[PDB]
Amino acid sequence: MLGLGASDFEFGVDPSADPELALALRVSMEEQRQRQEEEARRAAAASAAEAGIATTGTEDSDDALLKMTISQQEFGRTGLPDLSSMTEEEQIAYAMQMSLQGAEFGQAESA
Amino acid sequence: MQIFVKTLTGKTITLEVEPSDTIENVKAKIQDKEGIPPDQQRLIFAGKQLEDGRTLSDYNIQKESTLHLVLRLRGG
Amino acid sequence: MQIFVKTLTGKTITLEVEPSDTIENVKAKIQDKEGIPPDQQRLIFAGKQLEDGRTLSDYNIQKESTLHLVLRLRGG
Repeated sequence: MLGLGASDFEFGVDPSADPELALALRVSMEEQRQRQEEEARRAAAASAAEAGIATTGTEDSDDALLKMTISQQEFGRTGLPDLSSMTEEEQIAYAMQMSLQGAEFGQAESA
Repeated sequence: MQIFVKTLTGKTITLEVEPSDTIENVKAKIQDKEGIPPDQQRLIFAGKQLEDGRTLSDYNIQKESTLHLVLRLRGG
Repeated sequence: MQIFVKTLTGKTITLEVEPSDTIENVKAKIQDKEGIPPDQQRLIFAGKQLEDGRTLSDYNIQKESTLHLVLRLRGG
């Protein structure tokens, strides 16, 4: 035939054409990292007890201020459509929800 | 068997199936539970799309297996 | 092409561009009207994130189209 070009492969070759397939392969790689980190960190903790966490006292307050301050700030007040709490994907989750699930206008201009 | 299917919204569905079930049958199960059409639902596992004629055993799938669901669109 | 860009606060802007303009160019236009840098402006449409290298025609964006505007928020 006289084909062979940018037609036989337009979905299973370039992820830029479909972010659903590009995100699917990104979710699989992230899973392998969870098992490689949860297991890599478990071995780092058992070894830290020998020559890593050798301290007789208490010094776990610096992160408590980072977690306690962000735990109530990141998830505390929600009685308003705040934007600082929504990241670039969280804000996108709201902006994209209106683009597909927010066409409540009538019959003048809608996509 | 009870397998789980994760979607692109941090949501996983639990469907009871078997190793001799066809991928097309699984897609029909997610369509009746959610409503999405099967021709659009794409079952990808370990970074590989599954065929509709093949079953879950052809891809070495067991119970509590998490599959990656995707949406096919010919527009953008 | 007179298009409209809605924001999260509830304000739309009239951006006069063409179907061959890049998303980054549109962000610069909003930076001259509102007064915000382009690096802090994302263009979403049809539940899809528009790339800075792609143009308006790549996303089937026509005239009088309502494009969603997001605000970049990272550390630093």
